[PDB]
Amino acid sequence: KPVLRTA
Amino acid sequence: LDFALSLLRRNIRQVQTDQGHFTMLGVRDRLAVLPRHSQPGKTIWIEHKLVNVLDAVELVDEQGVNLELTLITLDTNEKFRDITKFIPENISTASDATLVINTEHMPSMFVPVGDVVQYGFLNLSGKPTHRTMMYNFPTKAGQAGGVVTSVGKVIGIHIGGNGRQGFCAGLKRSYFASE
Repeated sequence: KPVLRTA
Repeated sequence: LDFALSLLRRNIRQVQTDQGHFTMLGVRDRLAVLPRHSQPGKTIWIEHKLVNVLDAVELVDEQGVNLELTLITLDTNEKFRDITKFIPENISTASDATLVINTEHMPSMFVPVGDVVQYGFLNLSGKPTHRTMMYNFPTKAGQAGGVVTSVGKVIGIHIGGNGRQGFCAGLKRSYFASE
């Protein structure tokens, strides 16, 4: 599963 | 024009993942960015060279919605020229934008896409995306990751198109601030 980041 | 040509030489590379051929933008150091659907793996072919991907982070908006941008750290012998200053602070529209494409199958191309207008929500192939912009140009397959530029500004990454229109994910400087 992908590592996410709020941007 | 001059800016575009320089950008292609110093920052834009042909790439290949399990999802196909993509254009890739190197931003600074060993940090690069791809359309999310390119789905980089443990490794990627850059210019026919098998490079290690060390980190891969997918960008989402304040509410966790896809922005269609993947930021990768590369195992590389060199650093990308630093172009963060050519990326605006805020997602910006444009007048006579050039779409820079560079895959093994569509090498070193400059596509005149016209005006880039603020779009917003986009159903990209069934996946909801935010912070998109749009241009009226019959954009085709194999152009994803293409770099949208105008008068020295790097403003978007091509992510898709519906035949009459092309769509890019907007670029903000903040996406790329140090590590």
